[PDB]
Amino acid sequence: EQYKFYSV
Amino acid sequence: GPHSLRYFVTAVSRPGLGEPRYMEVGYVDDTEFVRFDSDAENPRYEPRARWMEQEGPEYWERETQKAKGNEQSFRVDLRTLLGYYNQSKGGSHTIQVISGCEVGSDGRLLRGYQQYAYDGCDYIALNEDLKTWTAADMAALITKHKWEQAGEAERLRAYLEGTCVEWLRRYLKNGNATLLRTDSPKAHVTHHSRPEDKVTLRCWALGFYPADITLTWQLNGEELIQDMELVETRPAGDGTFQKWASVVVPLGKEQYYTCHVYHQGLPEPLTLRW
Amino acid sequence: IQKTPQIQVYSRHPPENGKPNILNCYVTQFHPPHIEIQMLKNGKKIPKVEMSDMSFSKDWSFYILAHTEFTPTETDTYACRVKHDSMAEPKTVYWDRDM
Ligand SMILES: *[C@@H]1O[C@H](CO[C@@H]2O[C@@H](C)[C@@H](O)[C@@H](O)[C@@H]2O)[C@@H](O[C@@H]2O[C@H](CO)[C@@H](O)[C@H](O)[C@H]2NC(C)=O)[C@H](O)[C@H]1NC(C)=O
Ligand SMILES: *[C@@H]1O[C@H](CO)[C@@H](O)[C@H](O)[C@H]1NC(C)=O
Repeated sequence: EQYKFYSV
Repeated sequence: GPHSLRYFVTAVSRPGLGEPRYMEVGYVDDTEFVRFDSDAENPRYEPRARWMEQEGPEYWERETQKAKGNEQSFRVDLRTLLGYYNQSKGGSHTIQVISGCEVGSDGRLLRGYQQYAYDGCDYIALNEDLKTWTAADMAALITKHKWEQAGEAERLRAYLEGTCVEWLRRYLKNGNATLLRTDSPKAHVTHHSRPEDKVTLRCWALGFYPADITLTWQLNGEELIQDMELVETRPAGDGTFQKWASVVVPLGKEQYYTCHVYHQGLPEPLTLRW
Repeated sequence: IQKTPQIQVYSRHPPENGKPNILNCYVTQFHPPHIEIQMLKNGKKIPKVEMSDMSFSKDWSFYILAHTEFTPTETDTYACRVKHDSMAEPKTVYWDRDM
């Protein structure tokens, strides 16, 4: 499963 | 041996042509197994290896929702970076992320990682300790500070040590017949004339898995690694790999050169001549 | 950071006329990501073509595979044509059966 990315 | 779960993420803006193209490709070792491409009709997370048929519909629904959320985040990232770097709104830019984990034969974590690139250069990366980030420039330092104040490394650490490891274990269990197999390389040597009384001997290795392999040319029992040309190990379209390595030798001395092939599927390395 | 693609063309198995095989066009070490790749049979675009194995190296350059099933005939010529910002004109690399 993939990671939940937030933001830079 | 050890195994790995890796995701390659890319967001590429296209000023004047709509929203950025967003793509996610997942791998277990050298086998592509999942993919999301915002450019398709009704983009959804899709299986890329047969054993992924073992996941239920909920897997695909949840991963699709995550990918869409991820797509929005990177779209926002692209905009944000334009500001950090003081760039125009009309150029195309790229954000890339490599994320994943590796476990030993016993399924325990060996290491986790996540590295970002902006326009093909290092931007920010998680340190091996899984507790701090390293910024490549002053823009990335803005991100580092935001992430530190938001407890982002702690969140990521939980994913790498938990979710990543557990799912990798599950994928290796479900796809054991594919992921834990060994396909032995089959070799052959080609010969091509050249000007100045020389010939090119090319050693080929085909149909092998995993991708890791070693090809060397020897003369006098000593490897020639230096004056030999080669291509990087490459996928062959069916889950296997191939590679070639060549050396230029004097016409009439070909029999003095031998190609050696070392691979997990070769109990004894292959030795070949032309 | 604009890198020109390496274009490699090869079949899964040593070629045998009339025997199903797989033709590959691996495009690597390129940047930016935008690129157009097409496989051709006797100069005409092959419709089947699957794109797979997209990845990037440690220096971030892009890699991707175009592949299709094919049954070569003695007179058929196959090639791969690539269009990338790093080049003026599209580059075509031919399949060399005896390489
Ligand atoms: C791969 O593993 C299977 C065992 O099944 C696996 O575990 C399940 C829970 C699920 O994750 C499946 O998708 C997996 O395939 C092996 O098949 C078993 O082999 C035993 C003997 O060792 C046999 O008695 C059982 O009947 C088999 N089980 C089933 C469900 O058919 C299989 O041999 C392994 N393949 C390779 C190449 O190692
Ligand atoms: C951003 O670039 C513009 C020119 O395009 C320049 O006038 C301005 O000083 C720059 N801003 C900063 C903070 O460097």
